[PDB]
This record gives sequence, structure tokens and C-alpha cells, in this order.
Amino acid sequence: GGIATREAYGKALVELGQENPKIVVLDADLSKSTKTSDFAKAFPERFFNMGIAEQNLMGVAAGLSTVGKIPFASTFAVFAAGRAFEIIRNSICYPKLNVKIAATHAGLTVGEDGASHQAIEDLALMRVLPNMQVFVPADAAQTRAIVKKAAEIEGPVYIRLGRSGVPEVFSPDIRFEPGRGTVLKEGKDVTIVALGIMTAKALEAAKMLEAEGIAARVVDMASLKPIDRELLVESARLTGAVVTAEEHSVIGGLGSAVAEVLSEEYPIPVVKVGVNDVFGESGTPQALLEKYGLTARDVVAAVQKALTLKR
Amino acid sequence: GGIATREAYGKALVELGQENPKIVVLDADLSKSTKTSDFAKAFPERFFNMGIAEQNLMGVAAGLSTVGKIPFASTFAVFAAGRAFEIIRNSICYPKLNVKIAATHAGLTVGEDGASHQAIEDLALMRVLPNMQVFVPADAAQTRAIVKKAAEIEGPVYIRLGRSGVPEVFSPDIRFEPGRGTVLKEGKDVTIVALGIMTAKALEAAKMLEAEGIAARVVDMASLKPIDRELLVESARLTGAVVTAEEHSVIGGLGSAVAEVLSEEYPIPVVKVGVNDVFGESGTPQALLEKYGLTARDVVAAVQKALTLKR
Amino acid sequence: DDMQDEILNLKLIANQLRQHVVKMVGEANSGHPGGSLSAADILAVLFFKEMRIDPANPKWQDRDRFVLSKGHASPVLYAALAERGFFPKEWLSQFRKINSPLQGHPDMKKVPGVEMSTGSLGQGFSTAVGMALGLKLDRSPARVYVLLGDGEIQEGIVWEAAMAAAHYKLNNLTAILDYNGLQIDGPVQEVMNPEPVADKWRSFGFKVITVDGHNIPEIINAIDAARLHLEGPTIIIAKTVKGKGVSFMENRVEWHGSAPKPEQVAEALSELQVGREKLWEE
Amino acid sequence: DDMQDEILNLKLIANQLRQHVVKMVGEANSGHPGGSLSAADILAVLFFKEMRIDPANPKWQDRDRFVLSKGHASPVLYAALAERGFFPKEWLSQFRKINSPLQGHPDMKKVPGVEMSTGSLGQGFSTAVGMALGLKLDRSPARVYVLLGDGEIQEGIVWEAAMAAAHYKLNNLTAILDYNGLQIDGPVQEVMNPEPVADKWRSFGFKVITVDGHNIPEIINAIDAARLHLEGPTIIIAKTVKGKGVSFMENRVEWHGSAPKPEQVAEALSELQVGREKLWEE
Ligand SMILES: CC1=C(CCOP(=O)(O)OP(=O)(O)O)SCN1Cc1cnc(C)nc1N
Ligand SMILES: CC1=C(CCOP(=O)(O)OP(=O)(O)O)SCN1Cc1cnc(C)nc1N
Ligand SMILES: [Ca+2]
Ligand SMILES: [Ca+2]
Ligand SMILES: [Ca+2]
Ligand SMILES: [Ca+2]
Ligand SMILES: [Cl-]
Ligand SMILES: [Cl-]
Ligand SMILES: [Cl-]
Ligand SMILES: [Cl-]
Repeated sequence: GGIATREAYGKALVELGQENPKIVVLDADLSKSTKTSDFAKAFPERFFNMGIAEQNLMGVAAGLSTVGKIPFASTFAVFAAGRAFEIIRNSICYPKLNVKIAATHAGLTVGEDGASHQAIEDLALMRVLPNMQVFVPADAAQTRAIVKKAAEIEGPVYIRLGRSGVPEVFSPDIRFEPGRGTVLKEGKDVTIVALGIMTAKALEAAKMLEAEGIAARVVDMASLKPIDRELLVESARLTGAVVTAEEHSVIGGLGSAVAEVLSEEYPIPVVKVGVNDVFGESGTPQALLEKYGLTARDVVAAVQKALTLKR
Repeated sequence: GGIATREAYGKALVELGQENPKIVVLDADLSKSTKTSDFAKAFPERFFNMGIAEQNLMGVAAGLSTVGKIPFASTFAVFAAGRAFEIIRNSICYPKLNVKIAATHAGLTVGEDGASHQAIEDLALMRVLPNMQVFVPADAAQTRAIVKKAAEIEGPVYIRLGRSGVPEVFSPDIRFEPGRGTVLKEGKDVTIVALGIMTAKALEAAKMLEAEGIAARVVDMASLKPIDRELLVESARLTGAVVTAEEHSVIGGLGSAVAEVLSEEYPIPVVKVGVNDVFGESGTPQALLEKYGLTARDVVAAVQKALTLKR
Repeated sequence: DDMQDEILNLKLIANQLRQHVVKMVGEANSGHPGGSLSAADILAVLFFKEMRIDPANPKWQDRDRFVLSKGHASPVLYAALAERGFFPKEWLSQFRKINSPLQGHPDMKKVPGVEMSTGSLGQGFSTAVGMALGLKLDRSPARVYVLLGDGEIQEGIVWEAAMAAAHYKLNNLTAILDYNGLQIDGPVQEVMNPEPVADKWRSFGFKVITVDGHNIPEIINAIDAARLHLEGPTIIIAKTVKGKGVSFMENRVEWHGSAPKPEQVAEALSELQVGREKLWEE
Repeated sequence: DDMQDEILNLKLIANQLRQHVVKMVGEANSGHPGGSLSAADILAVLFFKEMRIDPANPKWQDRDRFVLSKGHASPVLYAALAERGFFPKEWLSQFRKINSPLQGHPDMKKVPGVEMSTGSLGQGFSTAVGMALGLKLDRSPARVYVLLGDGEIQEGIVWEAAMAAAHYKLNNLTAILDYNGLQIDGPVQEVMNPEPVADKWRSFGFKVITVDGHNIPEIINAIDAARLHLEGPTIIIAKTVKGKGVSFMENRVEWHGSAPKPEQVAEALSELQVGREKLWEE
């Protein structure tokens, strides 16, 4: 029972605004919902609402980055990654400009707004962009570490955030390093690689597996791009089987990124837990996670399948 | 040397217009270049130029599809897949509307217009959309078969097309079936899976390999979504090693699709020939393919690497 | 007077739509009362007088079409479609619930009488231009009605669609702007000012008619004037009160997307029922 | 006096830019002569009179900025930057070649003096609004000049960017429209008519000045009027001839994106050299 990653983001932005006069923040009439509203209240002269205009949001952010500002641009993930995709591509990533995109309301945990608002594709879109770094915090502590690191990095960054409160995984002392994943639990039988809301569920699955004599390694991979290739290969050598778990399509996200690495370096089973190439629907976050197979019990089922496939 | 896939597309549209009264065609001030100009001349009453307005191009196509028309919407791949991504997502794919997107000038073979125009991400974007089918013709004969099939099937289709003349691969008798790939050559040592311009280069690489005692199977996978899972597993069981070859980023396209399938079903090496997570640049098509590693000799080098990993 | 009785009946239907909106958002614990209540008189006129539609023939090829481009106002569309007989009124009690047909934004594949899946702002308007283009090609007598928000017109696709509707002479397209002055982060003039709004629509080739969006005779007269304008499309700029009909919601930014608690549903229904009893006095 | 000598020198520079455009597109076998030649008088005025820039200090924080939103006209920008001394004139002979800095569309990380990587229509204008917003916050004396095409203004992002520039009162942004009437598939009025163009820009909150885009004194005077207007942004609508200066290219749709063959380069340079000799007569 921790705060939402969007709430941790809003507080981290105010901290950055206090530390660094070059930070500016933009939104697209969703400041109340993304939690850029905290910064908007503290620093109104460095906050720019662009109205309901996500293509121009990202173009204006690109231009601000060339006048000595470090812009954070926010809206919901479907609109940030998708409506503005080709502006991010040609005005931010190609020229390698210093823009941070902090997109909230990703995944099914958006809930009742339903399919048009539930981003299940945003990691596929941001991972394919050259020069983009893609970071997916698990909880409030890792959100604060990732937001502060994104402000220090020179170049494009996408931070994926969520609507709903999520359980604590990391301590307040967490240090975020791009290209490094974290072993949260050791085990010889299988590795569960997860990010976002699925990291806490992977730890719950690992407790359920221990109760039936299966020892799962659990890896958090908030750093989706650049991914921790060395930790994936180490996990493959130790355990011989991987389950991936993501609040995202099984196409083009974490499962895809892990399959790409291990198929070229150390080929082993990679069984993917995620949204099965469908759109979502309106419902409570918990009812949606149950229906679409994003629960600890679904991770346990995927581990049982992976164990039948391993050498 | 054969005609460009865009030229085969423009001729196939006229053939459809002669036999199918429901076909309508839209462009975004690139009719001269996409070759929708052939249909525009033959059936001006069913041709709609939307000007330089790709979001509205796709929304107007969606609306036309609800009044019993079968729209083909064209522009360059970077603008079709990227500028209009979220309109394709929320007005076409979510409601499963009967819109065909035929996007030309994909890949590096665009040439001198350079990085902003060279689509290296479009297959990753279209593959992650639920309800989207993604078809990538190798040559003129397969382009004609794919365009005619797209008009017959119900629902969203993305057809990826190119600028320049490409070699003949398929016979005039070619039959296209969504979800089915084609074995173009048998071999026990390795499988090369290719689509688009890379299929002809895979066949040239297989001739070079035969000369050094390596027997390569060559598979065309124009049907990227739905992919031919059964043919990939058959190929993996026969040969124990795969090279994928695509005029696209190694992230999220054919290499990704094949790694996802084989990591779930029959883990083997998958060595990926493609653009190495970079943007392109201005140059002649041939100079760009050489610099960015998209030649038959690069496929030969990838096969030698894959064979080092084969069990 | 059949015309005076017709107007009273439309005011009673608008009141019923408002009562449905408050109850269904309350029960869902989720949804958009302010921008639903602002549009209730417009949807009463469209669904109960002006549109040619048949719930016994929802795929009638020459039917008039309504597109809710501001798709978050799904409660007022669902209330109208239920009262017109497109689906059971019992569906309204499962708004925004898992497995319910009544999604938070309209899904054309799940709800009879929903003509487009909307919810991404600007997109419904672009699809409405495509519908009008195809119906013009098919010599249909159909009219395409589309409701826009005044925050929504900050989207570039709206101006692309407007330019295209003028170029293709789509006089069968009638746009309506819910001109309530508010969006999520504040008044539209503070967030991203679209004024002068009528001058923008005229410069994009639309006839502009300004009405009081809570005056049913003015809305009826504006729709008749749109029908008679043949050079191209018309937009009806309908000045409205966000949260119209509920005292504590009227002109309040914070009632955009917040569900009333049971005590607030009871208060709102009491006000609307007092309003309704006063209409039964006429 | 010195004013009339100043104007003659700008006409000679514009002629030199046109000669560079024809030669570099011919040598590349690729590029966009029509929309490069239409803009040569505008870029002569900006790069050789009005803009405060220093080729020895290309990242001077208070420099004026030029954004080529219609990025396919890169030949005329590269000709101007080479003649101003930002990089060697020898670079012009490797336009659009592999491993060469002069990309087909401007690349800000490869070419000194290029302020934004452009080529995707509408995007450069949006970035220019962001530059002006940041420079206004820092109270920089810098001006942001941005050149748009008249096909380019069919993009929705242009109208989003215009609405934002008016809302944020960006008087430090001067837009220029290359109003040549042509795009790829034909005249703009046939493909997707943006008229009435001046009414659209006024309705989006811009001051509008109309000039002959081949009249150097009118361009200078319009830039001064924009500078003196402190309340908000200005757009200069510059009526131009696509292919201006080359008889067989003038007002021709087909010279948008086609490279002249050597016989056509020779003919075009002969006309421009005859034009240049006539200027040396004044
Ligand atoms: C900002 C925003 C809203 C305010 C509308 O404001 P409006 O048009 O003025 O509507 P109103 O009649 O006052 O209720 S809703 C939903 N949303 C998020 C939203 C943002 N971007 C896109 C593309 N689609 C959305 N759905
Ligand atoms: C249509 C098109 C062009 C005509 C411009 O026409 P214009 O603005 O009127 O330019 P002009 O001054 O007359 O040369 S160029 C390139 N292009 C393809 C093109 C399409 N879409 C996007 C987003 N970027 C592009 N680059
Ligand atoms: Ca309730
Ligand atoms: Ca509003
Ligand atoms: Ca030449
Ligand atoms: Ca033009
Ligand atoms: Cl920790
Ligand atoms: Cl064949
Ligand atoms: Cl009422
Ligand atoms: Cl000249």
C-alpha cells in the first residue's frame, strides 16, 4: 500500500524545480491528473500548459531544450507516446535533444476510462526509437530515483507512470543506474524478469512457488532501454528458463526485449506474461488485472510452463 | 530487375477499381510518389487528396469505411505509421474498421531525402496494434497478390511498400495467404527468414553460402502479422539456427517477432540483420545498404555467426 | 398548440437525460457529469425531434448519424439512446463496470446507436468528415451531426478536418460546439485560449450560427438554417453552462470528471425533480 | 545613397544563392529547386541584413534563430550559411551524398548555423514556438524567424503552434509564409484549399503583413513592422513564384522535387548570370 508512481513523480518534479532553475514542465490539459499540478502551483512561471495539443506539446518541449531549459512534458501514455510519436521521433530523438517525457496512466490500471486510454503499446513505440532511454518505475521510491536521474542524463528519456497506488518494493535509498537491473530474490529453478506493477506481483509469485518447492530468482528491469544484457545472460546461465511479466502487450515490450537478447546470446525458454495482443476495456483496476491475466497466479502458471520447456 | 513495389501497388489499385465499386483511395499530397496517381487518373470520382494532413487522412478513411467503402490510404511510411499512429489505434484498430494503409518509401532505400523520411520503426508500430495485419511484399508479383488479398479480408491492414525497383522473387502464379510464409530454398545448416527487399538478398546470400559448403533454407515472411509460427518452428527443428533480415530496426520488427516465437516454443540462435538502432542519413540507396549492413554479404556474415551458436 | 406541446416534451426529455446522467455517474463512481449536463438540451433536440433514426433498424443506410467527438460525455449519449429505445434502460446501471457494454467512452461495436468509438479528442470529428464525404458520394439524404468540446478544438486534427470539410463542400455535416468555457485545468481562456472561436470557424469555411445551448427553439432554428446552407458545412456554437441543471455543479471546473457521492446524487435528483414537477405544471 | 547600394547588394546576394541552388541540386541529382528558388530573396534579407548571428560563435545565447520549417528547401539555407561563412563553400558540392554534413533536410547536429533538424512538415514551426517561449522567459533580445510552406499549413500541428504562440504573446516570433500557390500534387487550391489564408492567421491571433516575396524593400519594411509589434506574433505572407529566376521552372508544379540535367543547369545559370550582369549595370 504505497503512493501511485504519478504522485511520486509530482513530488520529485517540485524537488527538481527547487534544485535546478533550468527545469521547466509542460502538460496538455491533464496537469490535475498527471500531477504536474504540484510543480504548476510551486513554479507557475516555469509551467506551460499547451492545452489539448500533444503534437505541439512535444515540439515546444524540443524548442525549449535548445534555449538552456530541461523540459519535462506530461500527458497520458496513449497520447504522449502515440499522438505525438512522430514529433518525438523527428524533433527529439533524431537530433538527440534533452527532453524528458513523463507519461502517466499507462496499462490496464487506468481502469474505468477503458480501452482508448489504457496504453498497452507505449513501451514498444518508445523502445524502437534510436537515442531514446525507457525507464519504468515499480513504486514511489524507484520513481523518485528515475525522475532525478532523467534530469541528470543528457538526451531523450521516457518515464512510464501509473494512476493507482502500488506496493512498496524499493527502499528510499534506491540508486537508479541506466543499463542495470536488480536481483530482488535469488533462486536456481527459474528467473522472473518484471517491471512496473508486475515486480511486486513477481515477488508474490516467488513466495507461492517457494511453498511448492520451486526457487525463483526475481529481477526488476525498470531500465528497459538500455536493458541489462549481462544480468539476463547471468540469469539464463544460472536458471535455464525465464518468465517475463509486464502491464503491456506481449508484443514489443519487456518479453520482446528479453527474447531479442537471449536468442542472440544464450537461447533458453522465455515465457511471456502480458496483455495478449488485445485492447482493454472499462472496469476496476483489480477486475481488469484478473480478467487479462496480470496476477501473481498467472506468473506462477507461466513458471510451471517454463519448467516443462527448460533443459 | 523488376518494378518497384509502389509501382505494382498503383497498378493493383486500378485493377481493384475496375472490379470493386466499394474501393476508394486517399492520399496526403504524395499521390505522384506513392503511385495512388494511377487510380486518381482512372477513377477520380473515388480518389480523395487530403493534403498534408496525415491524422485527418486516417480519420476520414475510418469514417468512409462506416459508409460501406473499402478505403486505401497512402503516404510515406514514417508519416502513415507515425504521424497518424494514435488515429490508426483508436479510430481504426480498436473498432476493427475495414481500412487498408498502403505506405510507401519505407526503409533506407528512400535514399537522398535522408533520416526524417527513412522509416526504420514502422513495422514495430504496426505489429504492436491489436487487430492490425502487417504485410510486407518482396517484389511486384507478391505486391499484387497482397493488395488484392487486403481488399478481400475484413479489418485493418498495413501494406509496407518501397521507392526503388527490386529483383523478381515470386512467379506470376503466387498465392498470398495471411499467416503463411514460403520456403524458397531448402537447406539443413541454417534458416534465413526475410521480408521486403531482403528476401532477394537472402537468396543471393544462400548462393554465396552454397559456394563455401553451407546449405541455407530461405523463408519469405511477407505475412509479419499474423506470423507463420508453425513454419518458424519447423525451420528451427530442421536447421537449429536462424538469421532474420529486414530493412528495419533490429528492435520490434521481424527479428523480434521470430525471437518471441522461438523463445516460447523451440529456443535456438536468432541473429538479426537490420538497422542497428540508429537513424539513417542521405545517400544513394546502394551506398546506404552497404554502410548500414543490409547486403547479401552481411547476411553471409550473420549466418557464420549463427552457426557458431548452433547446438 | 402542438409546437408548444412539442417544446415542453423536449424540455421534459432533457430533464430525464440529466436525471439519468447524475444517477449513472454516481452508481459507477466514475465519469463526467459537467460536460454531460451541458449537452442534454442539444441531445434532446437531436434524438427526439431532428434526427431521422430507427432503433428497429439501427443500420438503416440513410439514417442520420450522431458522433460524440467529446466522448467523455458518454453518459448523456447513453441516456438519449436508452430513452429512444436502442437498448434496455437497465444497461445504464452498469456504466463503466467490467463486461458492461456501456464503456467509459463510446464503443461502436458494443452499443446500438453509437456511430463511432470516440474518447481520443478530435478523432470523432475527423471520422464524421469521412462519414459525410461517403454519404455525399452515395447521394444519401443523411445528415451527420457531431458534438465538439471547446477544449477539444485545441487539437490540430480538428482544423485539418475543418479544412477538408470545406474543401469537399460537405453541407451534409452539422457541427455543434458545447461552448461552456471550461476544461480540466481551468477556463479554456487560461489554459490555451481558442478565441476568437467564431472567427476561426468562419476562416476555415464554415457557416457559424451562435445559440443559447439551453434554448430548445434556438437550437431547432439553427439546425433548420444549417440544412438550408448548401455551400458547405455549418457549426452551431452553443453557449452552455457546464453542469447545467445541478446548482452545485454549474460553471464548476472540478465537476468535469468527478462522480457525486450518494448525498450529492440525492441533492441533484431533488433539484431536477423540482424542475420536472414545474414542467408538469405547464 | 547607402540604402539603395544596400538593396543592390541584397539583390546580388539573392542571385548568388539561386546560382548555388541550381548547381548543388544538379550535382546531387536530387533535391528541391522550386521551393528553394521561391525563398532566395527572403533568406538574402534575413542572413545578410536583418539577423544578428556570428559564424565564429554559432551557439551565441542571444543570437537570432532561423528555422526552415519547409525543410526540403535546404539548398537555399545551405547556400545562405556558406555565403555567411558558417562552413566551407566546398561542402555545397557534396549535398545529399553519403558521409557528407549537408543532409537532404537540415541536420542541426551536422551543420553549423542550422537551428533545428526539419523535414517533417509542421514540426519546425512547433519547435520555433518553443524556442521563442524559452527566449521570452530569459528576456533575450533574440528574434526567432521561421519559414513555412503554403502546403505545410495543411498540418494540424501548425494551428496548435499558432494558437500557443498567440496565447503566450510571443512577439519575438516572426513567421514567414512562402505563398507560391503550389504543392506536390498540384495547386494548393486544388489539393486542399487553405484559403482564406490571411483570415485564418488573423483568427489565430497573428498580426498579418502581405508582401511581394521578391520585393526586398517590402520584406525589410514588413520585418521592421513585426519587430515594433510587441503585443504578439506576426506572420509575413510573402507572395512568391515557385522556381523564381529560372524561366522553365517558374510556376511549374513538376520542379518541386526534380533535379535539373546538365543542359538545364547550363540554361538556368546562363539566365541567372544575364540577370546578375544587369544588376551590375545599376
Ligand atoms: C483533456 C481532456 C478533456 C478536457 C476536454 O474538455 P472539453 O473538450 O472542453 O469538454 P467538456 O465539454 O467541457 O467536458 S476530457 C478528456 N481529456 C483527456 C484527453 C487528452 N487528449 C486526447 C487526445 N484525448 C483525451 N481524451
Ligand atoms: C507533401 C510534401 C511536400 C510539399 C510541401 O509543399 P509546400 O509546403 O507548399 O512547399 P514549397 O514551398 O511549395 O516547396 S515537401 C515534402 N512533402 C512530404 C511530407 C509529408 N508529410 C510530412 C509531415 N512531411 C513531409 N515532408
Ligand atoms: Ca457512488
Ligand atoms: Ca469545455
Ligand atoms: Ca546531375
Ligand atoms: Ca507551396
Ligand atoms: Cl532498495
Ligand atoms: Cl511463386
Ligand atoms: Cl432540466
Ligand atoms: Cl536573382
